[PDB]
Amino acid sequence: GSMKEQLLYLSKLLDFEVNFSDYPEFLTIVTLSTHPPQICHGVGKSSEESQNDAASNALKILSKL
Amino acid sequence: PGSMKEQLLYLSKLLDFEVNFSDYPKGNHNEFLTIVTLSTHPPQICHGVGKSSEESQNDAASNALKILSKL
Amino acid sequence: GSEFELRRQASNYQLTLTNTRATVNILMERLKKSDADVEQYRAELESVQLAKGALEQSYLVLQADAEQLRQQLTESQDALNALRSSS
Amino acid sequence: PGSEFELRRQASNYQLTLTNTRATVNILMERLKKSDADVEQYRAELESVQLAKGALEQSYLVLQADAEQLRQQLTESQDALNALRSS
Repeated sequence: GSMKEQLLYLSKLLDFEVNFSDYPEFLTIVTLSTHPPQICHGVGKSSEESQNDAASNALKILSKL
Repeated sequence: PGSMKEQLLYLSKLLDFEVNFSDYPKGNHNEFLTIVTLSTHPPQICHGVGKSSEESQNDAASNALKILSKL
Repeated sequence: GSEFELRRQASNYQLTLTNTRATVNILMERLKKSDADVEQYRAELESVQLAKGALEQSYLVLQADAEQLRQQLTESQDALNALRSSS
Repeated sequence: PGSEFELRRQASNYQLTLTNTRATVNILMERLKKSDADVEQYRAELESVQLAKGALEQSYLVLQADAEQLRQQLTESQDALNALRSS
């Protein structure tokens, strides 16, 4: 039910690839093979929190297109 | 000299766009890296690699000039 | 005809993005490798600090063994000389 | 004239994508700088501790030579006292 889960639901639904890259705050870069493609980031106190912050920023961007 | 880096600066003074170099030493990597930013419209973030900071800077400058000409 | 202009704008933004993403790419690859490098050095530092701690303890054992030897020699000498003086 | 709405829209989406992406690039640049620095740091720390460990091993060996001399001295004292006891 998390942000990450929404984005993955969305990528499975609209057929674009989503790749998380985690960096030890924690940093997550999330790449989206959309048109045009997106590269978002998120930070957090854990890999999970940063991944969901990234996913959230991706969902915001996707909605603004 | 007369270099790539000099041509780009000539161009930035001429056309009033900002250009910023960022250099990364070889360190434990396979080569030197330079990122160069161009405050153009749309702005550009180019890079260059080399066996020296001088080389990576010229490679970057060159990358920047190619992209500017292709617009 | 406004479409020539549309497709041109699209073209220049595509060039800009492609280029920029190439930069992002080299930054990510180097950052991944650097992070791996840091974990390796962290582990190696740990092993050598362990080894140094161990050696420091050994030095303390050897130092104690040596003072024990000095006291034993002093006492032994005192004994040998007392028996020499007795005979 | 409708083509201008779609033109300005596409432009808007590319501008958004680019802004977002450049913010990511900046994050990557800082993180790569810091990681590279850490690699330098741990590499240097590693040499520092190996060198310190090396000086410590030499101290150990010097003290070991000390103790070796002491043991021979003590043994000769013992042989003296025990030979004198036997006479």
